[PDB]
Amino acid sequence: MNEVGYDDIGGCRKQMAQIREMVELPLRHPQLFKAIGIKPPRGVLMYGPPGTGKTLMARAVANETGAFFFLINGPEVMSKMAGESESNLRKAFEEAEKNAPAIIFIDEIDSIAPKRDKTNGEVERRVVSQLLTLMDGMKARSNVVVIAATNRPNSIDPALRRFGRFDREVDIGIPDATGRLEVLRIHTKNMKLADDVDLEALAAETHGYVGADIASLCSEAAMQQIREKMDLIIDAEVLDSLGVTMDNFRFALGNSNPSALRETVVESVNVTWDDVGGLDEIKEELKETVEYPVLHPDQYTKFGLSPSKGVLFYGPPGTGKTLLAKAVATEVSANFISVKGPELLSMWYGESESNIRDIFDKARAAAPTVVFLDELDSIASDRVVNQLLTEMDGMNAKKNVFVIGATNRPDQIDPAILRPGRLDQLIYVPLPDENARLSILNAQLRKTPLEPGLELTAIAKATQGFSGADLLYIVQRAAKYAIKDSIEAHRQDPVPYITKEHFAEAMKTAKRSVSDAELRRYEAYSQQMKA
Amino acid sequence: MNEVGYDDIGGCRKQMAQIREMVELPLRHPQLFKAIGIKPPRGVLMYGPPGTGKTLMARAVANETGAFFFLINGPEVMSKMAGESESNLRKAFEEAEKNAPAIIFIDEIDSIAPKRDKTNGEVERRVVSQLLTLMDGMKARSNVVVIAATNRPNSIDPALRRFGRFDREVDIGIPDATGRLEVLRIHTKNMKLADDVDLEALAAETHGYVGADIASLCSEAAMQQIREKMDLIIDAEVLDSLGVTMDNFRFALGNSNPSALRETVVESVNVTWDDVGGLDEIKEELKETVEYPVLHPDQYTKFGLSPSKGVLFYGPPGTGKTLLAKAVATEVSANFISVKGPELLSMWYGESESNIRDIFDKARAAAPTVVFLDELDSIASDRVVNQLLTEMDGMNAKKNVFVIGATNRPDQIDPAILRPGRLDQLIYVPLPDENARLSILNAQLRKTPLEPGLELTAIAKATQGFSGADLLYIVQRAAKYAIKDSIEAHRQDPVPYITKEHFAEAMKTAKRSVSDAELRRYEAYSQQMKA
Amino acid sequence: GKKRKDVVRNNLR
Ligand SMILES: Nc1ncnc2c1ncn2[C@@H]1O[C@H](COP(=O)(O)OP(=O)(O)OP(=O)(O)O)[C@@H](O)[C@H]1O
Ligand SMILES: Nc1ncnc2c1ncn2[C@@H]1O[C@H](COP(=O)(O)OP(=O)(O)O)[C@@H](O)[C@H]1O
Ligand SMILES: Nc1ncnc2c1ncn2[C@@H]1O[C@H](COP(=O)(O)OP(=O)(O)O)[C@@H](O)[C@H]1O
Ligand SMILES: Nc1ncnc2c1ncn2[C@@H]1O[C@H](COP(=O)(O)OP(=O)(O)O)[C@@H](O)[C@H]1O
Repeated sequence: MNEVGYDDIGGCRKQMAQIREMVELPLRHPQLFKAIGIKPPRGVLMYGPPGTGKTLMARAVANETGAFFFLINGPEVMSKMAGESESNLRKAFEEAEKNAPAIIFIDEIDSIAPKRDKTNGEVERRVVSQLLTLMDGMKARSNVVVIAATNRPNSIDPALRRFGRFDREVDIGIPDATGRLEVLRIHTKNMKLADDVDLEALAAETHGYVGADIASLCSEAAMQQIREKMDLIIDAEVLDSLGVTMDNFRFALGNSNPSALRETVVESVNVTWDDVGGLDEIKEELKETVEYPVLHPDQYTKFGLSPSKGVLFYGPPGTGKTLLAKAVATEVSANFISVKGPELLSMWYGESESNIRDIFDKARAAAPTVVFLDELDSIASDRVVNQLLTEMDGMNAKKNVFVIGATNRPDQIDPAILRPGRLDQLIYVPLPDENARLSILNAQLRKTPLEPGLELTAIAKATQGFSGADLLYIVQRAAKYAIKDSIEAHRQDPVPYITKEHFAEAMKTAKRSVSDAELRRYEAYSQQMKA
Repeated sequence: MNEVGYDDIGGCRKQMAQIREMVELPLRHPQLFKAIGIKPPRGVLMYGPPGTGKTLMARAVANETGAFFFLINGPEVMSKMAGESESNLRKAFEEAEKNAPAIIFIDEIDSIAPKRDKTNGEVERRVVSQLLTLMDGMKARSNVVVIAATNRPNSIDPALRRFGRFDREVDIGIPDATGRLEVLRIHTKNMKLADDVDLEALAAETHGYVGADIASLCSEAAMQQIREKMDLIIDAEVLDSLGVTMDNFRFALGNSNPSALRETVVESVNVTWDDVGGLDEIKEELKETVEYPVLHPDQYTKFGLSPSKGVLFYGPPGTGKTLLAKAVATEVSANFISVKGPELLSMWYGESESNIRDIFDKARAAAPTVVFLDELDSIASDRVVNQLLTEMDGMNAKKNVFVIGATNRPDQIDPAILRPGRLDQLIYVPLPDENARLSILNAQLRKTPLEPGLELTAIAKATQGFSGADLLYIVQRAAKYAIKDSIEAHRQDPVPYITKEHFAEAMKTAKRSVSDAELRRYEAYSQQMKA
Repeated sequence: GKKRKDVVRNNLR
């Protein structure tokens, strides 16, 4: 069992098709490339978080295309004297050249060709130079395609990304819910799965689960089932009766440690406009700013305009700014990236694995995309401020890259941000509305049963000028009271719904998050700026 | 002296059962795995403090299974390197394959695969690769299993934890009183012990002693006994009279020291609510907060209400912020862990043998667990605060891991720690009242050989303004006076008890360690929080 | 069939 086709992968239709074309056209039909009269592309750099299926995908494409497949590791060939490694590399390239068509899979290229700033040993520079010379020396007629894999795309010598080298980059992010379901189906094609299963529920619950983690979860569930069935002990009645159960999957979920979320990565979004509580004027203003240009580029080009790539939000905390940003990213079918506090503060201190350049380059590669920076004032240090300023000034013409920032203290942040060519667009978050609060409560209570047609108007009219977080805190307090009452009744679900007493108790205990003086100051500042 | 069966292992019944179930089934009963259609796991990694019997447990399980055992030390492989490194591993794997069943047992696997960072070697990289490739290459039918052993679980490349490598982790901690008694009984099988043996008391008093330390203690006791008997010293009459006594064990304890308690380790607890009196409402609230999801997770998940595992205690020092946590851990039957303020300061300076990341990894691997952060405000530290926040955010609420922080100055504790989804729950711990103080005195005095005639009200009334520590100090000073009187009477056991005079003197000579101004400030802050 | 291959179903995968 060492052969796998495209059917053995899931959740990467876009990347799978990209690799398929970019590595089959130069091999299967090189004639058309010369018919147009161009040099077919050679380098292909696929990168992603560890355990996302890079090696498996490369092996699958190589085996399915039926092409000569010379495989080179990373540290294996790197740990040796300069003569030996060069010998190894030259032999690999010569063998690939001699027996065309050939594909070379230089795995873990990062170790071979790291960045010169921190690792400047002459061995690394010599190896990189020979690799570049060999890469440029490949004959156009020869059908050789080089594929490299790495986990930190910005942690390699930039020279390898120039034309005539690993130019075409591919990013393999976390699989989505559909991707997770596909992976689960692929892995669970041999287990004696029981009739009762919730694969869709498992996909919904599993967030930030790379393929490796999903396989580990399936194996753990099978082991748990075996352990449960080991008590009865071989009888064929035991063998046939063996079968995994949804409870096993839940236990495995409870006993696993996903690691994709550790570092900043690209994630999809699905939020929608209706998820917000209203404020249609701000929605339309933001649409004019960000989305309409993408849908009306011809009008802007005719009259003459460029998209204003950047908007800064300010106002009371916990007002749904993140929900608005996710909705905006969803409406353009673009991947979303976020950085929150420590994610950038660690780079500010330097102890981290990803730099601001890394995230910006990932956003560019996965364009179109929206990058959101929370508590942007948390850094207002000088180095990170300068780097952000330079990156923002380095905005592309029509790449649709957008940056959004969250901060309730615009004055403290460096005024350098609010200048032409930067986040000159300022948006204030107003107070929530009664209808907005009622809609938020209903949305948060989609699954929790309550009184049919429960009277929330009294609470809505009692909660005037309260922040969004107050509604959620009140809901949680009422839910805790209801659970306590149900537990007391059972020990001493006859009342699945909840009456007004829980909400009244929460209101008595509940207090506003935004202070009256602070709210007044924010409103006065907003009005002064508007004037 | 090989072929040591399970009899030579005690205090780690759970770990032994796990290893047996995970090793015998792949080898003795693999038909089940093919019946359910999965590749049986191979990757087993057991780690624990030095001298905890890891090698002995591996030897015992291997011998009991009767499978060909092989050992690959760390120093031996690191003492040769060159071309022997890969050849030795390849021949070991071939030998195991051709004599299946077999077990490969590595030692100090960190030395052959240290965790990767700026300080990363180059030689390891190939051996690791070779090892990884061979393990993956082993056929399913081949009854082979690989076991590692490292003192620090988070001191190796997290690559060996990926699916298809060492993923099934096992943690071994300091044995409990039962474990220590079992170890002593196992070792104590040949000494011509005198009838004066109090092994139960030895196990109870010996806290933080690993099996190696216990063996050393037995050796030193035997040395002391022969030292005592040297005078008559060979004639068989002296040899027959040889025999250790409880005094010898006391001497060994006085001349022997532990080697494991200092570092952050996982240990069992047996505290119960009965130990601490008063604050019944706080007890019920904390029970509903923590136990109820554990006791009834199904209802908790049905009625939403995501648990908030960050619970903080604030108030005057010596109010009993550790017994509450120990009781909480005991209720869930979890392995309680504590990290003190000096540990945090050492991490801040960077000259610390461990990191908070390692502590949290240990907590997860030993789940369910209750972690206690003592003197949290002592850091006041931005770097360590950010690291702790990131680690907490990296903890999924589904996992049965709870964290409790202790701080006497909530004012100087960092708002970033108080956000929802974090250490947000706050509780105030005031001084015990008359009933609480009298209960504390009664329970603590149980160990003391007091004299009947204690005055409940007389002792309790004057003790206003005294925390647990002040009462403990008064008791200790009274006992010191009693000891002084007893020794004076002996020199110039008529008094195995303490008269009321000692306690009267101590309480008339007592002081209020807690001032009124700080108590007033604490109550004012509590009222402000309540408002 | 597939896998550049050309009882039969198993052989052709
Ligand atoms: N669709 C999938 N996506 C990702 N992983 C998958 C998928 N299907 C199966 N897997 C499993 O996930 C892992 C993917 O392969 P692998 O572990 O080599 O990934 P990798 O991190 O890219 O590899 P390496 O860094 O060693 O090149 C394997 O365990 C594979 O069995
Ligand atoms: N329609 C809405 N109106 C107001 N508040 C909302 C709405 N929808 C969600 N919220 C609240 O706003 C939160 C998102 O904002 P948040 O990320 O807390 O802001 P900040 O980054 O300033 O802390 C949600 O988690 C919820 O509590
Ligand atoms: N149950 C036990 N747990 C721990 N050590 C034990 C146990 N039983 C015996 N020992 C003895 O304790 C010592 C532990 O050393 P060893 O077994 O080499 O482990 P390590 O490799 O951690 O040093 C040995 O003398 C061993 O025989
Ligand atoms: N309910 C209680 N409240 C306060 N002190 C108590 C209580 N029950 C027992 N004590 C005594 O008070 C001591 C407090 O010690 P410790 O828990 O270390 O205090 P702290 O955590 O406040 O530093 C206990 O060891 C015990 O002797």
